[PDB]
Amino acid sequence: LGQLPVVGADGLRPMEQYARPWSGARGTRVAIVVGGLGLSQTGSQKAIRDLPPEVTLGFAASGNSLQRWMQDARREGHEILLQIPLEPFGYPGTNPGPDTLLAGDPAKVNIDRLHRSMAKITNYTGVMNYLGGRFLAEQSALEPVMRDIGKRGLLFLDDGSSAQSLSGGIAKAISAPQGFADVLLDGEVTEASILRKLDDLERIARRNGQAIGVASAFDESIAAISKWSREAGGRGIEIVGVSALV
Repeated sequence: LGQLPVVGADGLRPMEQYARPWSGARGTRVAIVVGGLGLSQTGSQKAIRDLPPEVTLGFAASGNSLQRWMQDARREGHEILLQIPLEPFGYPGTNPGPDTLLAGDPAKVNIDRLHRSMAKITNYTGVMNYLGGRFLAEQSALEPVMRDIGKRGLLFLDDGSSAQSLSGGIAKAISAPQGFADVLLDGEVTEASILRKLDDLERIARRNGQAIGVASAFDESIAAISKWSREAGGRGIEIVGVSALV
């Protein structure tokens, strides 16, 4: 903790070392990421209290008590991702914070910002974008970032909120482990909507063999996701960590 993730001398990657184990058996698999941990203290407490350990947790780099929520999550057995603030379209009106990676800045300034976020927690398998509408569409901005992440043995989860995102193509070009979320579960934060989106997730997972859903740690999201993930096994669905799928 306080250090940057690296591939070990033996070649072991963070994405292997901190992966949540799963059955290994054939069948439909689903990963669900609930992000935003560290932003609300009561919201983070509820997330840890209520979600089963199979739910992957995204930690906000700008969050507070990150070490506390890190230790609680890993104690319960959750796989963890680090959320990296990236430049949205509404910048600087919409500002995620001082460590936000910016499309126009040179590679070394963004890599320093990335490294500052990376050092705030440990034992995560990969990174995911927070926002990044502007950033993800810019090859010259995204490529050095994805190369740094890729070389440290981390996976990159793109939340899919930008259709113009270049992370899939860049990752193929550099051989980095990457995945797109299939479903945003809580674009509308109501019980009825989240249940419909969880049905979408199941449908896509059953057809493709696997799928990834993403949500934030809103009270309605936590309650709906906790209940659904606990009941998923009865319908031949194993909930696995993101690393198992990417």
